[PDB]
Amino acid sequence: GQKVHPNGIRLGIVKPWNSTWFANTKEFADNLDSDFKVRQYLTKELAKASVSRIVIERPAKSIRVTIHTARPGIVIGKKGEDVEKLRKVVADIAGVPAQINIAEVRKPELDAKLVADSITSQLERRVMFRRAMKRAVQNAMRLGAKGIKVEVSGRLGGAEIARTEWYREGRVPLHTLRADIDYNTSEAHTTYGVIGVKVWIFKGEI
RNA sequence: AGACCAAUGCCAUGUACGUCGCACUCAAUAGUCAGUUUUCUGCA
Repeated sequence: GQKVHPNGIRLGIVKPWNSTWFANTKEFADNLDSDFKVRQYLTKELAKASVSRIVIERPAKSIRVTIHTARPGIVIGKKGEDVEKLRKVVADIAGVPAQINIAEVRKPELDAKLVADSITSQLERRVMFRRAMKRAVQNAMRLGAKGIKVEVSGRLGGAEIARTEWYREGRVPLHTLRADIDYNTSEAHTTYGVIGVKVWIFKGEI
């Protein structure tokens, strides 16, 4: 087990943080756990909506949750009853007056959360993994994407030993720190157990 | 160059490699008949 998380080593360099509140030591743990609850809830209740990121920020006793998603229409719905329902329950969880926004992730096959969730969904619909991976690399390289690597792992095809079998195309410069590597990871709970899907997407060199 | 260095339970090893798709709507040509009599009308 030996590679650094390629989001974490780029946190001040190119990648931003998904939480951008300041807090002293008295409320740092409380704000942090409140963020675990709103991302847990808001991740479970938008499983069909293809959600990429949820960014929390707290401007002066009020949360401001931004849902980067690929299907904004299914998040908002017929006149946005679903949004006001979500800020009602996020205001229930965080205990502050909640705002909520939706940022449309166009080009959803270049986002690693959406790619890993895609391949994970296909693996738990019992399709063969080489199609899922290989289709994901092809259609991601089709639109921009100066590199992509996907990597499934663990008891693939229902075996009794676990393999990995990664694929990559293009250039994925993972030790370069100015590389805009969009990396994310999902787990596929199949009837044989968990299958881990990692995906790195190299977008640009700065 | 050219001292000395002995041995290393029992098994089965594997899953596993067989491939795809697209579409679409605009125009001619119902019905309308007739219209007193003439005439100067700048000039070189």
